[PDB]
Amino acid sequence: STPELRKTWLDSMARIHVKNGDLSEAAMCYVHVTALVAEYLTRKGVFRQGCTAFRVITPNIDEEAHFNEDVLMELLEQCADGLWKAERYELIADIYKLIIPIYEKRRDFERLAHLYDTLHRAYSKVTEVMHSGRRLLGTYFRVAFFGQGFFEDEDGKEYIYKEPKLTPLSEISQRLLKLYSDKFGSENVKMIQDSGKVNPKDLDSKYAYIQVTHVIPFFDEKELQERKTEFERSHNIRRFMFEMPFTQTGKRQGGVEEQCKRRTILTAIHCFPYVKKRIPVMYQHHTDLNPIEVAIDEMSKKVAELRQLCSSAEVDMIKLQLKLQGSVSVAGPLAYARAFLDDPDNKVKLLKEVFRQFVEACGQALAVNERLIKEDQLEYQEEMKANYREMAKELSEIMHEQL
Amino acid sequence: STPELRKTWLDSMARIHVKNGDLSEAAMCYVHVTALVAEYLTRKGVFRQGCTAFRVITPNIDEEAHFNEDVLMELLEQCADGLWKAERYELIADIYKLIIPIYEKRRDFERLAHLYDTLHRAYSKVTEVMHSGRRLLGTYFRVAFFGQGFFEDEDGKEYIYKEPKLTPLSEISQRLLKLYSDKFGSENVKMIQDSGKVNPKDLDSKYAYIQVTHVIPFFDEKELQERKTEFERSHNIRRFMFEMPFTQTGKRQGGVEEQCKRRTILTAIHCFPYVKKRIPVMYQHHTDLNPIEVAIDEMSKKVAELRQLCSSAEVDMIKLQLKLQGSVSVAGPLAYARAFLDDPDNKVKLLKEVFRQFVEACGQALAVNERLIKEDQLEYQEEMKANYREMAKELSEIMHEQL
Amino acid sequence: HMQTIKCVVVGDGAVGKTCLLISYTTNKFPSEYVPTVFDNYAVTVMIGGEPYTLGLFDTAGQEDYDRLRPLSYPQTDVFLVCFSVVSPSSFENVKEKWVPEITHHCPKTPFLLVGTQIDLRDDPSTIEKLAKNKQKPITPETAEKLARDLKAVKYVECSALTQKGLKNVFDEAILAAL
Amino acid sequence: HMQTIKCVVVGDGAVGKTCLLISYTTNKFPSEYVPTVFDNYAVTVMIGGEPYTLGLFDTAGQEDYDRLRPLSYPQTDVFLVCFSVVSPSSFENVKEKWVPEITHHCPKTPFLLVGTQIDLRDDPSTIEKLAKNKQKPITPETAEKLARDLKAVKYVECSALTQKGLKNVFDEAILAAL
Ligand SMILES: Nc1nc2c(ncn2[C@@H]2O[C@H](COP(=O)(O)OP(=O)(O)OP(=O)(O)O)[C@@H](O)[C@H]2O)c(=O)[nH]1
Ligand SMILES: Nc1nc2c(ncn2[C@@H]2O[C@H](COP(=O)(O)OP(=O)(O)OP(=O)(O)O)[C@@H](O)[C@H]2O)c(=O)[nH]1
Ligand SMILES: [Mg+2]
Ligand SMILES: [Mg+2]
Repeated sequence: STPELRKTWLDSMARIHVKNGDLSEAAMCYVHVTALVAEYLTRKGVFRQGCTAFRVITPNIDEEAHFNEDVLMELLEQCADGLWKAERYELIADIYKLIIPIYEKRRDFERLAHLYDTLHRAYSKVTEVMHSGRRLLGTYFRVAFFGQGFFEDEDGKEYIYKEPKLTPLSEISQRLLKLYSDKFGSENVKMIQDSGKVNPKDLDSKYAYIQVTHVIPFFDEKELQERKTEFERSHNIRRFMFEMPFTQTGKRQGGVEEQCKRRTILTAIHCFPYVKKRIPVMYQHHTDLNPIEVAIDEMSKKVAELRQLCSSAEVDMIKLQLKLQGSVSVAGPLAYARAFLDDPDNKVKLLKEVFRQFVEACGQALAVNERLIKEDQLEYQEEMKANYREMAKELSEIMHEQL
Repeated sequence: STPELRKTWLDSMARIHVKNGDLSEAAMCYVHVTALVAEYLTRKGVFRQGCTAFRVITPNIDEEAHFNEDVLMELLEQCADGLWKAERYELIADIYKLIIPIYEKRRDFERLAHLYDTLHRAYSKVTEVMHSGRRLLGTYFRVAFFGQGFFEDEDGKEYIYKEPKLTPLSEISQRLLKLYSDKFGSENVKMIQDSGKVNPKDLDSKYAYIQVTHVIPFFDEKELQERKTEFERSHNIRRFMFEMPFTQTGKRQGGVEEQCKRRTILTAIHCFPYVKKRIPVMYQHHTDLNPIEVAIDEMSKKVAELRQLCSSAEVDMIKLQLKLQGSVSVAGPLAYARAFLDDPDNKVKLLKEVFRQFVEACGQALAVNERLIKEDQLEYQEEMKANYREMAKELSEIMHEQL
Repeated sequence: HMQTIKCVVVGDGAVGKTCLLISYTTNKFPSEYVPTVFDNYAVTVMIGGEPYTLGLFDTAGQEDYDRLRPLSYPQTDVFLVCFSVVSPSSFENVKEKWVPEITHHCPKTPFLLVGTQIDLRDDPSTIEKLAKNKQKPITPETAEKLARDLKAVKYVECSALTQKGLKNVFDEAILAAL
Repeated sequence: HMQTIKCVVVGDGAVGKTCLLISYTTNKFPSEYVPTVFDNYAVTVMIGGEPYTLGLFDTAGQEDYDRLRPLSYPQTDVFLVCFSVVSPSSFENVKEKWVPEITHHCPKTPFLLVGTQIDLRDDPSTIEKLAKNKQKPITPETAEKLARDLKAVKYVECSALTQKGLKNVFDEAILAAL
């Protein structure tokens, strides 16, 4: 029986995920099983919706191309608690909406009381973590294997790996090394500690090669408009991205006048979270940026960073000073102005405008900070005020305008 | 502007109801206003549903044959809190379901948290009052006015009045008298303290006559199957009923062999609760019962009463003894057996069968009680055991069988 | 769950014990009663904003039941000792038979004095029967005296026929039993 | 809201202060760095099941900034005093210049001793340069000695190039600052 075997595998995946503490993957296994039973029951005229009712919880549900209402209800309650344990609170309501009419028809008021209790706690949690930042749904990595000799069919395959909370590159690296050192023996596993696109045409067939690269979710402007919250940018994600330095001529790093940046976007065959913690890369492309585009890019990140720190009602003083001091008390940003704003390409209007917002935000942060210190500083603040004012001068000079 | 004037009147009714503590009527005024705005907005393509979305909260919504989403949302929140204040908890979800998708689209997580908090408390309240019996939604009365002289157009009109909690007939009577004694002057108002169908053909045109009759919600077998809980039998009710004694020959009361019962069913033009605390009677009919049918009727009420008291896990000892003592230690039930079960009409099978369940329940209650007393009784229990056993004898005799 | 209060009603035959029990619990006036073969009544009552279940134990007023009547006396939370305000012998029996009998079985159980058939204070024929014997309907004041002398929580009065006083009587009974 | 910890990094020029800051916060290896014109870094870290925001203040190791460097010293919750395990002069400067300078401004602020470039303990050419001067890469043990003599919470070591030890270093820094 196909569906029951599917349910069998999914249920066992879930036990594995729970044991491993990979709760969102366990959660996805429940959702997938629930969707399957829902689809079946919908075809028999027992249940109302089916597959697509869960499509908003995960688009991977598509893949789900004895069972009764009571089993369904129990599975729905399992999805809800699994989603709670995974800390994906925003999603619990999509599950509970499907069982609410059943409890009402059954007059099961205590079950209704309980699910509404969970929903209340869910949304309370949502506003809490949206403020505090304490929810950590995971970090992402491009992992690529090289070496027919020891990987065999695994050679030449790239995956996106989803790791716990704030897993650093080193941590997944050794868990991977140690895993294939037990598999293949220590002396035979090598980590390619670099993210450049490698041609197998210069590896040594004597060794197993693993390449690990930190990547972050990638979104286009439209997606950024549709995905309004940090959660919505952390759920149902299929695309990831990293940047590497290059110059047209020689080394990868160089002078600001020669520094280029290649941005690579990778698409997985499924979205995360999924019923597995790794997913094959389906496709990829890249976009190269010019030295001035690099400049604009990095300048815009800083202004936004300073703005956001200032715009805060709950200002973090240390983080403000960190970013502020690293902005005025360093060359520095001036190096851009010098190479890109003195007597090319008339897109230059943008650089100037970012710089303007830059001086303003620095100014605003200087202001904010003057009101934050306990005199044990003041001299520090004054120096930063000094430095700041000095650089404004040079900008105003080169740009032949105020600042 | 019709809808806005409707909304105007409804809003002012509601203020009146709130001032009067008639919270369900206030609640119905909110629901009615919300339904009107919903219908309007649904026609403009602003809102999804309309009128019929509230039809399950009240079928009176039909009658509802500047405004924007924000007004609607505020009105929905008003319905929810009004329904809370009226203690009609079961109904809050039908309102909140209509605003939940709006809050989700708006990412309003704090509003979501709050409404789920209310729903949780709602259903907790539901299971509490379903057990304790402490929720008192109201008492019902047929009120009929007679006297062109002082009532004018009000003469000959019958209403159903809905009163607070456990209002006794006397309380509504004087509130009515006192109301028309201030209106018309003391010496000119008379209460018809009797429920017989009066022909104006024997009243005195010198006086204002008010007739008040306690009635209870009436349901047919199908309705009793559909309305499974005490709440569902207390909400959206249109039909009410009372009984009067009569004999074919003379007085209204007589020997069990001659005692008949007329059961009158009254239908109001609207269901309760409504936007007013009284509603015109639309139609009525009656059904007469024979002396033996009366007997069967009263016997069946007692068995069910004794059963329910026994079937309790949380047995009320005093109430058990009250009903039990009034069953065996009184003539009494025997009077029926004598007149209806000794050597007519072969429906008689039913009487015998109720009597059988009667002796059993009495027996069961005797049992239950033996386990409840603190010896300060025991002699009481013994007498009831005596009496019980004695009557079983006579029944067993007349019925020529065991008991 | 709701508390259940035991109220036992005693007094001379024909003062109107059963009528005020039926009228209170059913809202019916005497003329509208559907004859019943069972005894005792249970009604929910609202006191101080809270509901109570009131258990009403009826009793026979005749001497023929002096033996059985007190069986129902244990566990009583309050007593109603009734007399007809137009029956002087009813009144006297309160002091002579009724409170004595209830104090004897239930030493510290509270009781109200309840006067019945107050509607007959205005009845011409009743007034006249009483005059011919040099008597008048008991007044609220002479009843209040009796109440404190005998130490009842208080005196309340009513008519089952007009239902005046009816609600107040059972309210006070619950208050007294608390 | 998340607590923010001030970590200031000091040590001789070229021991690798900036590299381990960039590598830790970006996960990048040195070869993959995209040159930046700004200083300092903020990373969230998980300690004892709770998240913390770690503020990393970089400093110049050259004498030319002796005057400005200590400006960033007030409010510091912890210091990292760095030296290259393959630079003996780096080591000595810990005792001669670095801890003295930080104890002078921040008397009771904790500090770890951080050894850098441990990957160069195995480099043939480095080993050889050191031999020609009769020297060997500082060992963990001789570093541990220095740590307690100078009274640092402890000694930790790492390589920005291979990222070995990197995670542990900043974990200990947070533990120490708490
Ligand atoms: N006028 C008038 N008559 C009443 C009133 N209450 C009762 N009666 C009449 O008085 C008679 C006695 O009424 P019951 O209630 O049977 O008196 P009782 O005290 O229960 O008698 P026992 O059960 O034998 O002890 C009946 O005919 C009643 O209809 C009243 O309030 N006013
Ligand atoms: N082999 C090796 N080289 C490193 C390591 N860390 C840094 N380097 C190299 O050492 C040189 C100095 O690195 P920096 O991070 O700039 O040193 P610094 O202490 O910040 O220098 P100042 O900012 O001037 O005080 C650079 O060429 C680095 O690439 C390491 O862990 N291993
Ligand atoms: Mg009687
Ligand atoms: Mg540096």
